[PDB]
Amino acid sequence: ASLLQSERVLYLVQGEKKVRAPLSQLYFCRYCSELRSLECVSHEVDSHYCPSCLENMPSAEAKLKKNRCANCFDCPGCMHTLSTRATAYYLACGFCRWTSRDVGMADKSVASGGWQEPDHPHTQRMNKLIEYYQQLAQKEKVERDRKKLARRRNYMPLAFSQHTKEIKIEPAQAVDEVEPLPEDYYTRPVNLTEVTTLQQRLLQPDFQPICASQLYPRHKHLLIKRSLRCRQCEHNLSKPEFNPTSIKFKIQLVAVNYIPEVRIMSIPNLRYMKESQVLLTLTNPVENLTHVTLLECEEGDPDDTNSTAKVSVPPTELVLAGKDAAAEYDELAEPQDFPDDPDVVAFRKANKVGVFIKVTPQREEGDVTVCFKLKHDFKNLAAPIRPVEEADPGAEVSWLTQHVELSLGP
Amino acid sequence: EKTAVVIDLGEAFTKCGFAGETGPRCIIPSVIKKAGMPKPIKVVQYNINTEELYSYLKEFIHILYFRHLLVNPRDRRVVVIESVLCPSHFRETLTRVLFKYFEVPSVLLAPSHLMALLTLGINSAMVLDCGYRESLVLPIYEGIPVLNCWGALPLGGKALHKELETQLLEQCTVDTGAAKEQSLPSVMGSIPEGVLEDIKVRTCFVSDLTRGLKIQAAKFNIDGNTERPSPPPNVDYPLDGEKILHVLGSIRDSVVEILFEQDNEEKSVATLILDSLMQCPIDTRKQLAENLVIIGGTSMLPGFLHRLLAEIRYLVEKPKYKKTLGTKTFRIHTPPAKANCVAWLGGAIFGALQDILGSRSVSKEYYNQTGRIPDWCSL
Amino acid sequence: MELGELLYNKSEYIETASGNKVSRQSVLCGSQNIVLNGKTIVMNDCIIRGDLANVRVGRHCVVKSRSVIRPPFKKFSKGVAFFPLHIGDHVFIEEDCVVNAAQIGSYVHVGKNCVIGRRCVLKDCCKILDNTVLPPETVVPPFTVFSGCPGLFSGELPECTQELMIDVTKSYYQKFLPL
Amino acid sequence: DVSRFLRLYLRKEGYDFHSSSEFEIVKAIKERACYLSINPQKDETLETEKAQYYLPDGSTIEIGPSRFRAPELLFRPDLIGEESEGIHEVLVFAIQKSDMDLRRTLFSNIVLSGGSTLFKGFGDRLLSEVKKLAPKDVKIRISAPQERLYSTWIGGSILASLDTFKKMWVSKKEYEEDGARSIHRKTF
Ligand SMILES: Nc1ncnc2c1ncn2[C@@H]1O[C@H](COP(=O)(O)OP(=O)(O)O)[C@@H](O)[C@H]1O
Ligand SMILES: Nc1ncnc2c1ncn2[C@@H]1O[C@H](COP(=O)(O)OP(=O)(O)O)[C@@H](O)[C@H]1O
Ligand SMILES: [Zn+2]
Ligand SMILES: [Zn+2]
Ligand SMILES: [Zn+2]
Repeated sequence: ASLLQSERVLYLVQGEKKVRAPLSQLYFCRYCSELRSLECVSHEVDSHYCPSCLENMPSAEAKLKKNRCANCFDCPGCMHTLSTRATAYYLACGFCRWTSRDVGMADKSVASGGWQEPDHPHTQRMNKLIEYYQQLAQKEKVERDRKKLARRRNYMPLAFSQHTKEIKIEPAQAVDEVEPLPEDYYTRPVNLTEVTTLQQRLLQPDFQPICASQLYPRHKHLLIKRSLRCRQCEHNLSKPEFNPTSIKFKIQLVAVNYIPEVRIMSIPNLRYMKESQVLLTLTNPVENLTHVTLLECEEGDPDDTNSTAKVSVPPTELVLAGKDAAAEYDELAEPQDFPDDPDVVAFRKANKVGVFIKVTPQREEGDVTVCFKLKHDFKNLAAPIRPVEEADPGAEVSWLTQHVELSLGP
Repeated sequence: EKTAVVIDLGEAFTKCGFAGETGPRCIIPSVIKKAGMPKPIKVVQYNINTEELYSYLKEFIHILYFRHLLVNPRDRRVVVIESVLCPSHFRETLTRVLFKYFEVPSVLLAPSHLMALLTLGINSAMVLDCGYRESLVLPIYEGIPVLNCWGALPLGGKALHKELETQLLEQCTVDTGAAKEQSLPSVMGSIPEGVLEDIKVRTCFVSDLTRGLKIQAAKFNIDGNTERPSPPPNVDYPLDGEKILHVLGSIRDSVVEILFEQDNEEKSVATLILDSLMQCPIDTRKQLAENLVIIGGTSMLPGFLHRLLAEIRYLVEKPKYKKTLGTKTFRIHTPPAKANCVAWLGGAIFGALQDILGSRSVSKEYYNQTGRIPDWCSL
Repeated sequence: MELGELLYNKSEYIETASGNKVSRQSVLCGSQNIVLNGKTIVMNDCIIRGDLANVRVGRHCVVKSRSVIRPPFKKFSKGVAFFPLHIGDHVFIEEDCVVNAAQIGSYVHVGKNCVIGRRCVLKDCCKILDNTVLPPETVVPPFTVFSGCPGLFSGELPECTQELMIDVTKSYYQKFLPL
Repeated sequence: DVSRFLRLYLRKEGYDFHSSSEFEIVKAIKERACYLSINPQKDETLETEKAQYYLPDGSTIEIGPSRFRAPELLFRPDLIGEESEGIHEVLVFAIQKSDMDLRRTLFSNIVLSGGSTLFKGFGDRLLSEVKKLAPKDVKIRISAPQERLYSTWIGGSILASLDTFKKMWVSKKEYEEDGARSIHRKTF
């Protein structure tokens, strides 16, 4: 993904918004015939979990607990998951040696149950204001409803019947003179250790304190398990109910697991001329493909193009064997030996075929970029078939063109 | 119905959380770390192409709705707090991102000043908003914002950060750790905005009116021989590990004065209240004066509220404002949440009102049909 | 380089046995307790100490040069002892990297010159970036990237790690041959 | 006030003119590019060209919809929130306040003066806005001179030249003897 530079050769997406992304990041949509990007697809929320103590919490409990773990804590000074140490328990960090004793929080007899965050200072005033505005909003709703049904009736405010407990909040008292800056600030050395930085100030927003002794450790933030759903298609992919300590997908779907992935095996000279060898591995068990197209003339956004890649080669039938094969186990005649193609095809191993592209570098100053279209026989299986019961000839016949953009090192 | 989310996109920091809460859940720098870019690009930028702005806001809102808040965007409503006279194309884009990409049920474009008034409970009050870009004031009288008597000056965070950078480069004394124990000037051509902001918050403070008025005349040096008050002690600040910048005591209490300096025009952060209040209707004068509100993170700076209220009462006695605003009692309101998170708290208090929210707010079905967001400009 | 893995020619001196290749330059003081079941690679000047260990490594494990894998000591009131670490399947430890980690999960790409702290657990399908410090007793979830001197959540990985990482470690092993 | 309200709309387009010097170039922007639409609602729905204006420094600014919806506040000052009649209203009200016999002749003789009538399509809008308020089938002639800005002075220049002016003005010795009223009583 990162070790090999997947962020070089990119695949194009069809729709409203055109995007150039690596095949590793993209997803293939099986309901229809069009691969779509992580940007294009809509995101959902499945499950919440703590990154320290991996515990799958339900959606209801998260809303009550404000998307936080009760047991785990993150240090305020540096941003790292704290650890309980005994002597009878105090909270301490590994990276920085900030303790819970420093700020002056008393040690608890019970390990987890004892620790808590103080109640918000303006929580009582809050509820009183909500209830005042709630009652006041309810009056406007009744007024707006009464006005709307009178318009809908269209009786011109005809008086058939006779027309027409209060909550009163006291408004906050305005101070005559606000407290001045203490005379300590004048003629006193300022230790930058004692006062807190903006980053660690703002992590505790309810009462962001200037001094470090006031700054208490906040609960550790819960992380999210994303599930993707498309515009045209319904489902796409999702994750299990035990995503904590699991790398399994409930429905595995990705562009590399359907569309044939292209990789630049060899990179030649960048001095005005060369011959680059690229591989075209298949992922499907049995299929056919072809890199025939030259991306037309000024069509399909070929603005990035800074070279003329010929790739004048007819289709080559490659197949993947999901099994541990030996070094040159058997030599097939019709697949390998019959299309010898010594100039075009470099090598043909198991689920692998090297192809020579004749690029024209140094058309611009530098940063050589090549546009070429790749075709493949997509066994869609859109119609109802149990273990390939249906023939799926019309599906296999369908030729899907992916506009690839390979970027040479330069 | 579900508890509607509140977002407040600012140049420096964005406030995020859920309605009917004591304060915002997440507050973070309004930036995004794009691959290739060493410094992260700012998400809100006025006067750029729509497509480039659309991509930045799409990237940012995604981070807010998944990494910071954990909730589906399509399920529950939005309460977008944005200041009055926010650029047209920016607000149009922000809504278009929420309605098209995320497919939110309904957005409510509340003005920050009217939201700040709800938190106190008082129906009428003057509201000063000392933000990053511009320090804006807007009188709110019994629910109606008075756009006629608006006021704004560029004396916020950005103007203060720039002033600090200028002063530090003049009196530049850093200990690199390479025979740089001796005072070394301007080793680095520019100082990054992240450092300048941290220096401002920790080192620099707002002086008293009496001491400040002397500092103004001192640096001017208006036919006087060393008429400055005794500064605080010099604070040593680390830059990128090894390099230790010695911050001069004069810089700490002089950097702030650019806000409260008259500069001939008679245009300070203090004057902007009195300039607006004098332009207000004659009946509204005494009610607005008595109910002052000071929101924005720039006013959090230690001893700002005392200097402002003092500087007001001094500028009152000045002959221009002496006639109209002579015998007026200026009293400041202390909001429940902190000065930074007053704007957000209003939107949450408003978001808790499910019945009024749905009616006032613009539904997606209306936007998809029309493609016209309602504004204070003509329809 | 552009998806394709590049050639690396090894010298004559290297201990090739049952698929497992271990550079003779690289000392592994404590050969008894350390175990390499699969076709593992250990590059030159690397350390795998047997300080009361049980260092089990993967099928296609890779450890680049100047890199150390030492077990951590558990500060227990009952008895202070070195906790035996278990490197997962298809694990890629990058060059000049320090590892004091207990239980490193399968299909992981540990970055270059990155110090992992004492008693540090890593779950499967994660990636630590280069010049990063994971503090003692930290956990990293699957499909995650931890970075910075603090060592905290930077973002998420590509969905296809389980399938992709197999190609990387196996290709490197296959491409890494004698001169 | 139109210059002040244009500055507000220019900040709503995203261009600040905070300084007192920068207020002068807002007055220049107004004087250069600001056209009064006959129907304001139709021009708002229509997508603007966004005509570029060049500043003294050299920088370009796209004004867009602020161009036409700024001077509209003359004809409809309730939009911003200023309690006034309006330029179309004050003209009609002034005629309607006068005696019934003169109304027809006063509608038949209207003269535009000053600089805040030179707005492009001012006469076109005013004629339309006056007609609907004024009585039906009444002849409304809004006779603008070519020198509207300098009309007030030219009048004084003609008045001053006449021998009657010699009687009208107040002498320095008259002001010393008569008192303060001298200037007020001789005014008319
Ligand atoms: N707690 C604080 N203490 C001191 N200064 C602060 C604090 N929070 C923010 N600031 C400063 O004041 C500014 C407040 O800007 P803010 O109101 O968050 O942005 P915006 O005006 O774009 O909504 C910040 O840029 C920062 O420089
Ligand atoms: N060509 C013009 N187009 C639009 N507005 C103009 C034009 N010329 C002047 N103005 C406006 O009219 C003002 C001039 O008013 P003026 O006629 O001098 O008033 P007075 O009659 O009191 O002397 C300018 O400040 C400007 O706002
Ligand atoms: Zn689809
Ligand atoms: Zn936890
Ligand atoms: Zn810490």
